[PDB]
Amino acid sequence: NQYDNDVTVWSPQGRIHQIEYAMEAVKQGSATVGLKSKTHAVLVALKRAQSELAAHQKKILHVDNHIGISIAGLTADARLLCNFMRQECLDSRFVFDRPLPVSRLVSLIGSKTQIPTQRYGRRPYGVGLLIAGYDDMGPHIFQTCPSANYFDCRAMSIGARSQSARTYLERHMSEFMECNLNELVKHGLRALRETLPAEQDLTTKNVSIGIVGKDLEFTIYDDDDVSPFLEGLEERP
Amino acid sequence: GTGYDLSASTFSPDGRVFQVEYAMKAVENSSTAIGIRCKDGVVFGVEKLVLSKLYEEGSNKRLFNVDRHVGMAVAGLLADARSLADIAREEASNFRSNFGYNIPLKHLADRVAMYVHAYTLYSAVRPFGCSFMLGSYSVNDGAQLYMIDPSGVSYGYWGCAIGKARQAAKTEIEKLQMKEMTCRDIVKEVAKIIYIVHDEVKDKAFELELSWVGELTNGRHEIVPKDIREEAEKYAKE
Amino acid sequence: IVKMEVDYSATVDQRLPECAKLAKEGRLQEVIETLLSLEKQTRTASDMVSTSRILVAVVKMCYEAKEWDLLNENIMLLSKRRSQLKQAVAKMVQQCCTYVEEITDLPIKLRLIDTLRMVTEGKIYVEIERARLTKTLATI
Amino acid sequence: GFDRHITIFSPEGRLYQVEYAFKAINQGGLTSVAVRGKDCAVIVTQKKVPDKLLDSSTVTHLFKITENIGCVMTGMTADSRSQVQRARYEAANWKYKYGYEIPVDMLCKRIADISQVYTQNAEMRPLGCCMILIGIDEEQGPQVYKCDPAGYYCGFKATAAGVKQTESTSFLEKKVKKKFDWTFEQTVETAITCLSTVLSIDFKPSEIEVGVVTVENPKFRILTEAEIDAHLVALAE
Amino acid sequence: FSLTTFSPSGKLVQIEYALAAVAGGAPSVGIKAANGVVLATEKKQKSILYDERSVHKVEPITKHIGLVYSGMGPDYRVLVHRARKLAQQYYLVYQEPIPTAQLVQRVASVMQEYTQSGGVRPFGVSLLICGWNEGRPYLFQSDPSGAYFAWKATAMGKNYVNGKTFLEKRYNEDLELEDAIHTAILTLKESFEGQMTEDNIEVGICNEAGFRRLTPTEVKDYLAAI
Amino acid sequence: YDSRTTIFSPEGRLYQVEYAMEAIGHAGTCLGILANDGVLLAAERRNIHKLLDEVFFSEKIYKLNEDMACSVAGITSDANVLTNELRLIAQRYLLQYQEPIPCEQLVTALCDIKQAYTQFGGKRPFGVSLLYIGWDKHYGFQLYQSDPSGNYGGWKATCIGNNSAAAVSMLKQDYKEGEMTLKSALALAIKVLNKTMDVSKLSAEKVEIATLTRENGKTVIRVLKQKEVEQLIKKHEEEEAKAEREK
Repeated sequence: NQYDNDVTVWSPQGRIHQIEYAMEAVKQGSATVGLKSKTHAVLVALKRAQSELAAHQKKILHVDNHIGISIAGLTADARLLCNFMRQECLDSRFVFDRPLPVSRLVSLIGSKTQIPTQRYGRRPYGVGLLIAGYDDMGPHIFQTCPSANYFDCRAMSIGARSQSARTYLERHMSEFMECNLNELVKHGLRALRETLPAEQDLTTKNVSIGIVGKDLEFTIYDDDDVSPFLEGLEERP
Repeated sequence: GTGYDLSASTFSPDGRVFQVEYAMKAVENSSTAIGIRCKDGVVFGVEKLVLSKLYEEGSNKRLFNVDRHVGMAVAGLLADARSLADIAREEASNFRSNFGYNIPLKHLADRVAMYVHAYTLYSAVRPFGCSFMLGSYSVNDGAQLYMIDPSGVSYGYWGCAIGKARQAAKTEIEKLQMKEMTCRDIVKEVAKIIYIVHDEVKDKAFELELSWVGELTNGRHEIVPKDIREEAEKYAKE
Repeated sequence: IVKMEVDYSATVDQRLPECAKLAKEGRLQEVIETLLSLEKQTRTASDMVSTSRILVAVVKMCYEAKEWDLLNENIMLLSKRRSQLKQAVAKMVQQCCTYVEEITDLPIKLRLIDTLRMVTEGKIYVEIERARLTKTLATI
Repeated sequence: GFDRHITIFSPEGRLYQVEYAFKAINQGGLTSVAVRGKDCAVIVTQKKVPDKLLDSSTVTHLFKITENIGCVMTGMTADSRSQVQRARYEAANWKYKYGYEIPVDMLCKRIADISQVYTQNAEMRPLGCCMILIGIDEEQGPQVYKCDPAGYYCGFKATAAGVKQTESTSFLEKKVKKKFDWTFEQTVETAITCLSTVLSIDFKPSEIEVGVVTVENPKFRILTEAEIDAHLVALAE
Repeated sequence: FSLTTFSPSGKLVQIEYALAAVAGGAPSVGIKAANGVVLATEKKQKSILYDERSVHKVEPITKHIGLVYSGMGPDYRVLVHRARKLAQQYYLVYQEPIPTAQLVQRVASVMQEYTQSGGVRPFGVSLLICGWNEGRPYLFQSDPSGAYFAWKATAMGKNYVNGKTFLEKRYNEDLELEDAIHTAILTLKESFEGQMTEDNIEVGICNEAGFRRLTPTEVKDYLAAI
Repeated sequence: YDSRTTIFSPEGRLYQVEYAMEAIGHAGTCLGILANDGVLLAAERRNIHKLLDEVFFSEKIYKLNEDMACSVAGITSDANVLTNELRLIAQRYLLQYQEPIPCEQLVTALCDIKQAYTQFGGKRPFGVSLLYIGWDKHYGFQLYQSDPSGNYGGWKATCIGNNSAAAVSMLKQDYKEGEMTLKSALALAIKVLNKTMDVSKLSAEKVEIATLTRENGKTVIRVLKQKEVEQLIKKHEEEEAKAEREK
């Protein structure tokens, strides 16, 4: 279609096509949800497994004691973004000894990812980021698309078949501020479980939880740590 | 078309740059905006599509604060818009560091327009897909308002609109009698014009981001207090 | 031709008859100049009826005060200032046509040729040509 | 192929890119007239202002490059402003490197050299804006020059640029062939009547902006509404 | 790529298109006489709006090096500026040789930045160089891609073929005095369409005393009695 | 099929380089013949338009060093820069070692630069092939031929011109090593140049020849001027007349 070949070129109908293709990178990825509360931010990621022998890969990456991210999509240029965010947060610690506020970090990520969308020979960072952080204004959940247009969200999910999780979160987002930690984690687990087909179900080995709170630094819970949250699942596949 | 609208460095057979002619289409497709120079200040206003209720209170706001007294209301591709806002902030900071005091709005608009023209001149880089208004007020220079197209140049505007429905907004803007109306009623009227522009006829519910600058704020471009301007939104609804 | 911007119908109504009284015998030219400024304001406001009334009043003042020479350069200035409004000048020639035919006099031949020179600058088929035909017949 | 797509020599032995840029100057819907006189040089261009929401105070196409040189721009406004900024930088740099003020011919030569560099290479593109610059020069009288997107800097006495530039140049050729020098009333009136005959609107004294540089009075006077109105009244008399 | 390029099997297609472009339409004849060299060209300005004392076709690169050119004048300006810088650099390095004709060959050789580093798009101007600081005159031509040719009489215009034919038939010869400028003007006359005048024709002469661009007075004087 | 210079072929050939080297055969004509106590170069002057002055004093033959000289046969634009680089390399070696550069080392450096030009980057191959004649302390008189492919060869009687095949065949037919001397080398060079140039009775102006000889502890590279060249032509003409009439 000629106009869809390169990122720099502009389509006659309006927006360019390469970035629109870039948003399909996050679409073709394992689902992940992230929701806010009054005091906590929780990420529920689907650890997609290659085979039963191999592990379920790694999601919900660690950035700092108060910030944790969940990737979705092209994993190659995603550890790069994780390194960039870690470096910026550590630079903030080194310069003025305070946790880098999540909004400023997300703005930095957007500015950094905007340049490849305009420089020839540089592909956009086709990675969807679900950043969970606890700045001084309570928990925060941010979604970063490869279009470098971030969003703030009470509860957002990205990945394959994530629309069902989005609908469930929207229908249940009213009762999100006033929820206990376990209650919110179970809300997220129900949201993620509704994404996969009925054959699949939540297991301790294929799920990951990232929780950050006022007194709780960011922690990545898995199978043994997930089991207390996985109890009381109310399984309706 | 065909081989001429591929890079900005390729001139058309008639002598046109089709890359910018297509970048303007993104601004034409994105949501609209409005900025009115009141008698003693400039009042902004932008409607923003809440594409999903999953989002929190108004985020990725089309309004930005590029300097202490200067604000930017942008429309189009929002990521490059934020990058250009960062560029404008850096330019204002550099000017304040070098020449002191506060950057005049005309010079800031000229410099950012020259930077945008530099980005649309070459071939490797692509023209910015955003159009924005720069509004500021000072006691010495009164109130100014400059609007920059994705490839054009800053122009002095008593009242301007950009985005999805430019002509529809501009008709009622020219209907409104500026240059003698205080910024309060101008806030009310920009909210009224935005609600006159279609919001839910074919889209979702829209939020009203309105900005302020003027002697009533002694410069210091800030977002209008939304709690007390909800009643202005109510008057606009009526 | 062009859309009206600012009407001065109230201004001309309240002032033109007062100006006529102030210059009943036409000894004052400041009255002529101030209506020239007023019709210039309406001309820049693109109003035709106000300009036409001003021109009709100006020539009517010259008729009653019988300044034949001052009429000649006055109508020359009016028709050559910026060409004004084609409706207004076409009107002004028409009442000039109606007036030159009632007073025999010696220099009406000069009045006839003066208006002929004002209309022969062009705009014959457009904006009244029967006046020029009548003037030429009047000269005959 | 790509002979007509990039700045490369055509098989027929031509350069099509600059040939397209020259027509790009015609694109935009504007015209300008430059007339050199016995002692002064005046430039006038129409001020096409759509709707009054614009600020007629700053919609101008004529600028002061230095204290004695003034330009008028024809073509795309962004490239016009960029070239005006470049010309101002060149004038300032010349005054810094060389004590005396930059001659208008030398400034035109430098701008044309920059434009020739632009039409050289292939990474960049020529700027679609034609600049006519005037200024008083000692031992030379008034001086008028034109720099084009190609790099050919020339033009004198009477020179015009814009959409209907050919008709204006023809009328000015007729006027200059009529052997009579124009004083500082006849030069302005000649320019005004040229631009009026090109575009017959009778030129209400608000839609044109004239720049004047005389010998007894230096500097680029951007004549106000009163001056242009007085000149128009004197001409239409 | 970023140099002189586009050379297929056995051809220099881009260079050939540059040579088609420099065919131009400005004859710019050059004659190497015994006493010196004459470079005469045609300034046929469009209409009378343009000026002839404002822009020049003949440029003195240094004290006794004069330069005339062909199509693509804007390229020629940059080329002559580069030539002036190169000659000045040579004179600064080898201080005070009064280098013109022991430099004319050298400056023609250093016209390798002229084309051997083309700059993506090669230059579209062919230039004739004259110098006489050796006790003997010199006439050299540099084309959009080649190098020095060391001409004795040539033309580089639209009718350069018939101009060169006229030059050889009129016997450019070797005993001709400095006033072979008459023959140069006659050669221009063949490739000229109009009544050539002092401002219409620009000519520079380079003799053993130096180089000088003839003012319109002498150009008209020579054009008289032709 | 051709593309950016640094490519291959489906078979595995450098068809751009091969095309350039074949194009070298087109246009230009130089030949070098090596003999004892003297090695010479013969060049064909392509354009003999009467409107030149011949002040450069050499077009094909270039003096590149005190002990060597070359002759290009490609496009002049690359030929000039290649000769400049070759002189620079020779003089750099002279500065570094305080000794004239051996001919083989100089030719290897030049062919290395040409191989680099055809190896990496989006740069055109140097479309020029040149001969070299020279003398050194180790191998004495030497002759080398380098092609744009960067693969030089140590020759003793070769041609690089348009009718290079015909010229080398004529050389092979009438070449005798050992017995060859400077005068016999001159005779053979003039004869083969007359063979490869269709117009018989070649003028001294259309042929430029240079001979390198070893004087007393010093290398002299003399280009044969017009009078000596035409005297050689006259001697060759006498030989041809005697040979033809004696049958």
